[PDB]
This record gives sequence, structure tokens and C-alpha cells, in this order.
Amino acid sequence: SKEYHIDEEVGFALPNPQENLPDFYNDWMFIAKHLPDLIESGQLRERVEKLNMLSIDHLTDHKSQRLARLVLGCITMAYVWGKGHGDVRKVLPRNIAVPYCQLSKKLELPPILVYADCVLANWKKKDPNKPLTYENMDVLFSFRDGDCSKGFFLVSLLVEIAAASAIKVIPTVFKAMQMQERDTLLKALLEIASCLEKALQVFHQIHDHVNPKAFFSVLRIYLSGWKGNPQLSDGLVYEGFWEDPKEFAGGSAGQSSVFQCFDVLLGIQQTAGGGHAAQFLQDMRRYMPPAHRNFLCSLESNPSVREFVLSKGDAGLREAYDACVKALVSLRSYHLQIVTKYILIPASQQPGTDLMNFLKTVRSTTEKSLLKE
Ligand code: HEM
Ligand SMILES: O[C@@H]1CCCC[C@H]1CNc1cc(Br)cc2[nH]ncc12
Repeated sequence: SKEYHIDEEVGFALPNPQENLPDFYNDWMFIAKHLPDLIESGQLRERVEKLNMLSIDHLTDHKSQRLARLVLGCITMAYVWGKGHGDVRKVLPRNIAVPYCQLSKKLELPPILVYADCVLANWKKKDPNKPLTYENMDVLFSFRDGDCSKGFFLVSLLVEIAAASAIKVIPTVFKAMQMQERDTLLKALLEIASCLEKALQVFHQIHDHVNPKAFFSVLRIYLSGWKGNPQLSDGLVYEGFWEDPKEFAGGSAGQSSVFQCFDVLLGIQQTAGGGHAAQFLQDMRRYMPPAHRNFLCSLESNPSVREFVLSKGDAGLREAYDACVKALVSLRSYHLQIVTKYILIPASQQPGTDLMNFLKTVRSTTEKSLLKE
């Protein structure tokens, strides 16, 4: 609905995100729109240290505040990590930290770039009247020339949107179980499965638009956060807003709601067990927008789709449920292959990880939810 901020077209993504802020914030937008020249020239940190402190009161609707969070989030990554060679700032200047933490407290999100900023809200259509294909789309902000962030954010964004074609179906599922309508529940479970088989096809495009070397050595440096990071073992200091330094995880698709939400639906208990995999994904729910957090809890509160299918001794229904579970395993087995190509191999050309065993624990938990192998 509209109380969960889910769009019929783009799902958990933000529809037609604002690209422009009020005139009153050009000093923010000037830095955010030129990070590649500013970082590379050495001017970025000084142009943020000079910056006046600006109030947030003039960010009037949601899309304004979201673009602002993206501006401020990307500026911060570039400040903290600099040129991404290892000189890290450990203090973020009050003149930018303070409005960032205040706009963050307002949207119930952490003051750091999250998946909802740099993917869900970091896109435009080139042509309003062409479709959401990679070739009529662009991102608003990047960090460096050759960081391959268009290719990465937008392919991520596109697989998000592909899987959102199945969100439409979720209420149908829950009504069908409560109204005891076996035929339309089976039909919903197979449509969902069709949607997740589709979204795998979309994923194939990563190979055309993201190069392994550029991805491993550049974009990865800027998305890193500061929770368990040796390089900021104690966190970032939000000057004038906090106390002592504060730890906050970097962006990840662990912060994506579509994939967490199909696990919950199908009764795949990714967040159970007290393991590290389950803790990370539970923790990452706090970097989701609150309406989406709240929608994952609506799901967790309905009756188990999975118990309902086991209890009915109904083979077509067990097969449709498995089509779903099998489509998630497909996505994740493919995704493991892309980690192999885009992290593991590039890292092996540097004068398994953890990672990898993380992802294969999530793959394993999915696979083990099949009713019949
Ligand atoms: C559209 C493309 C992508 C999607 C849908 C996606 C989705 C996800 C999801 C849902 C997770 C959480 C674990 C899970 O649920 O499986 C995850 C974790 C991860 N993904 Fe991806 N991802 C994408 C692109 C990439 C690329 C290109 C790479 C590597 C080059 C990558 C590397 C990772 C890594 C390293 C993790 C685990 C550690 C972390 O959170 O960063 N992903 N991804
Ligand atoms: O540790 C990894 C190193 C490689 C890239 C970034 C980080 C993980 N961060 C991510 C961020 C976004 Br935005 C989308 C994603 N999709 N999959 C991972 C992932």
C-alpha cells in the first residue's frame, strides 16, 4: 500500500527520485555533483571543511530529504576515505555532520550511505516516456571516474525492480490461505517464482557494465563503513552531534528489503539461529527505511506460508512453493559466481574469505527449505 511506501512499478525503490535540491543547498550539491574531480584533485576535504552549516528545515517533502541524505551520504564517504589509498579522516566536520545526523534522525536511518540511498534513490530516467531499461537510465552521483558505479547501482536497482513484480502477489497469497483457496494460492506461488526467475535474467547484465578490476579496487573502498573496521576501529566522530565516535555498517544488499522479504514469506528463517549470518541480516534491517522495516514485520506476523503447504499433502502446491525456493537458490548461486569473479579473483592479483562462507550459509539455509529436493 501507501503506508508501506511500496510502488506498483519499482517496489521498494524510490519512484522518480528528485535530482535537484532547493537553491538554499547549492553548496552541498556542488560538492556531491563533482566528487570525481574534487577527490582526485585533493580539493574535496578542504571544500567540506570550509562549508557553512545549513539547516534542514527547508527540506519539505520526503523525496527532498532522500536526495539530501544521498548528497550528504556520498560526500561523507568521499571525505572519510579521501582518495581511497588509506589516509582516513576520523572526524566528520560539524558543519556537515550535524545536518546529516538531523536529517538521519528524521528519516529513522543511520547517518551513513545505505542501500536505500545509493541504489534505491540514486537514479533517473533519461527519457520519462521510455521504459526502465539500463539504456534509458543514469545515476545522479558517483565517487570517481571509472568506479563503475553506474553499472553497479543500476543493475542492482534493476534486479530490485524485477523482484518487486512479485510483491504485488504477497497479499493474494495471505488472503488465499485465510479464505482457503488452494487454486489461487498455487497460482500466486508460481507467479512469484516466475518473477524471481526473471530477476535472475536481469542479473546477467552485470557482466556488460561492471569491470572486476575497477569494482574491486575503487567502488569497494568508498562503500565501506566503520563497524568492525580496523582503519576506524572505534568509529567516526559526528562532530557536534555525538558524544564519542560511533560505529555504523557500510552499505550492502543485506539492506535490500525485496530479498529479505521473500525469505520471510517462504518461511526461510535467515534471521534465526543466533549465527553471524542471521545477526548480520537482522542488524541490516536497521538500515532499511522504517516503512520497509515495518513491512517485513507485517510479513513475519502472518501465518507461515510454508507450514500451510506442508500440512496439506498437495503436490502441485508443494511444487509451486519449491519453484519459489528454487528461484532464490538460483539467484544466490549465481551471485556466488559473481562474487568469485568480482572480489575473489581480483583480490588474488594484489602484491575462502568470510564473505563467501557467509553467502554460502545463506544459500544453504535457502536450499534446505525445499520440501522435496
Ligand atoms: C543485482 C546484483 C546484486 C544483488 C541482487 C545482490 C544482492 C545481495 C544480497 C541479497 C545479499 C545478502 C545475502 C543474500 O541474501 O544472498 C548480498 C550480499 C553480498 N553481495 Fe551482492 N548483490 C548484487 C551484486 C553484487 C556484486 C556485483 C557483488 C560483487 C562484486 C556482490 C557482492 C556481495 C557481497 C560481497 C555480499 C556479502 C557481504 C556484503 O554484505 O557485502 N553483489 N548481495
Ligand atoms: O563487501 C562488499 C565489497 C564489494 C562491493 C560493496 C560491499 C557490499 N556492499 C554492497 C553494496 C551495494 Br550498494 C549492493 C550490493 N550488492 N551486493 C553487495 C552489495
